[PDB]
Amino acid sequence: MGCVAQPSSVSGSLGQRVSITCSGSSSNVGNGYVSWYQLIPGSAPRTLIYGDTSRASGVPDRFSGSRSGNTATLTISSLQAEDEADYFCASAEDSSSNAVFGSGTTLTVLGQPKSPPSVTLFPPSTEELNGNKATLVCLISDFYPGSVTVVWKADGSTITRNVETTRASKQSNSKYAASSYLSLTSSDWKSKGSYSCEVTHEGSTVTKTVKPSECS
Amino acid sequence: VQLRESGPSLVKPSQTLSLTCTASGSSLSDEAVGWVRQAPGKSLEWLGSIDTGGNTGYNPNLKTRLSITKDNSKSQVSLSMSSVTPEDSATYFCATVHQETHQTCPDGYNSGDDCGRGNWDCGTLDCWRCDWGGFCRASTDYRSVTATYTYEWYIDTWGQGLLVTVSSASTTAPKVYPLSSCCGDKSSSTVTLGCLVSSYMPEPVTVTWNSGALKSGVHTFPAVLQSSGLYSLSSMVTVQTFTCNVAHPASSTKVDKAVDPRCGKHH
Ligand code: NA
Repeated sequence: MGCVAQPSSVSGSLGQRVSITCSGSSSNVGNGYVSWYQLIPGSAPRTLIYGDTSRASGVPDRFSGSRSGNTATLTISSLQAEDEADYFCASAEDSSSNAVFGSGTTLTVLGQPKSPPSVTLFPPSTEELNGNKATLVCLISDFYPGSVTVVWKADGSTITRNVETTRASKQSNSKYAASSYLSLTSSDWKSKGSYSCEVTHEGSTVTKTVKPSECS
Repeated sequence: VQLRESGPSLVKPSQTLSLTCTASGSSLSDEAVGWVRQAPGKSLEWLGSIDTGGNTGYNPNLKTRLSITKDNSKSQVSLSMSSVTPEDSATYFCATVHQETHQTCPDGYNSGDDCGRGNWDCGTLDCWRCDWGGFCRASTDYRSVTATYTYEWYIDTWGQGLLVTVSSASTTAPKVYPLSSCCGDKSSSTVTLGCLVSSYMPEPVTVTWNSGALKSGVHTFPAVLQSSGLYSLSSMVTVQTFTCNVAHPASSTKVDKAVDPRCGKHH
């Protein structure tokens, strides 16, 4: 757990710059050789900077590090959507005794295109229905920014019982995914004319519908 | 270097967690190999390392529960952590670690054996200047100081990380059900198929389609966790047979589930 103090969040617009500070003490940052790491959902952590200022293999010159005494700074210029990530600083603590990481900073890159969600609704399988259960699955992809709201309907009634919805998770591309599950008895599935998943994103709604008369 | 962590996905509380890191790739240097973890929602935490001389170093907060060893012949480094609790649930990464005591000279001092024009005898000094005024032709003619030792640590290359859950709940293999949207979207240019990976413990599962033959247009979603404590996730593909390959290492189970479009209705 965190030792070096970093801002929990920073933002900058596309093509612009942002700085992340990393505040320690004489026992860590003050002894120098600060490093920085980038963590993006799909990937292993990636070393960006070491020795306060040196760029690691494959790291472009728009990532720069500096240090003054007990504070180190990472600056990212020419911001791109692909730079959205959690950034962590680190250093040796009391030399070879220990190493300490910072508290981490989430970078948001402003000015990206709005992207509405793609919605797929799957009815229960025959196999699940044979166990007298029915799960409806609503899969929501490729949306930006990363905030949706999901409503379930049956024959025009809003349903909330036995709905489970995930948080939005940042994809391979700065866009987001989420899923929502409606758990029914096979009895309840067969007793309605239709079920819908209604997904709202930035004021716009996409609705998909499945009908027991047409499915499973 | 490539690093691969191996070990259990689920460990009983109060037992010993044991992981292995296997290093592969075209060469190796003097890097130590170490372990870092990250709990969900939390910062990175150092565990420890072992260097090429066999020196171990541990996070002092965990030293009493940790043992890091290596086996050069198998290109493997191991970590054991005793008496685990749910607070030890995390992603565990092994990593190559640069660990180096540097000899540093102060500002303004030279360290090479180029003593300057007309000068000699600077070579046995750590850090020197010829600044008195004239030539320096003896070690005692230079301003000199012993180098200061300064210690550098950083992580060079990281593994992908292995998820470890510390829980008293039982390993539970998933129920895998085939999904198809065609009975709903009526689209015949494209078909959207999927698999529901229902009710399992612990994370993770791996999903492929057609044994890796179908990769483009696959989207495997993050699991939901119910209050019951079992996970479900789904994988979809937009498109011949189609089969999802679901592996759950924790249960030694693999299901290859045929996914037929099933566009019709049987009344
Ligand atoms: Na010398």
